[PDB]
Amino acid sequence: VIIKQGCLLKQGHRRKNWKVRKFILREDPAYLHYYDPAGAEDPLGAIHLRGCVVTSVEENLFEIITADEVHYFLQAATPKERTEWIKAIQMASR
Ligand SMILES: O=P(O)(O)O[C@@H]1[C@@H](OP(=O)(O)O)[C@H](OP(=O)(O)O)[C@@H](O)[C@H](OP(=O)(O)O)[C@@H]1OP(=O)(O)O
Repeated sequence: VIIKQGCLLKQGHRRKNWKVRKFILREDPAYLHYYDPAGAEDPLGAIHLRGCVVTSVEENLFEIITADEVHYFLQAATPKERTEWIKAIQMASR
């Protein structure tokens, strides 16, 4: 069951550039998979949300810090979309 999907920009870890990715949030277990919007069917990666912390912080930025301390910086297109994503991620992290 897919709780939420949509696109966000995601910042790279070393080079700080922002790329559009499609995100799919699932809840049992809680994963945020992300995919190249124009490319491969296979996911590029997945974020394990159990125990993560998400915070509002370019604008409409927010950050996820996972249980193993990885930081992901994301940017929504509007403040409303940021608010919705943060709320959905928090709920799924429980
Ligand atoms: O090559 P992998 O998939 O191991 O890692 C890349 C990161 O590369 P490095 O670890 O820094 O070598 C990339 O970061 P930089 O390009 O270095 O800024 C990062 O942009 C990659 O993200 P996508 O999967 O394409 O969404 C991707 O990082 P993610 O693990 O997916 O967030």
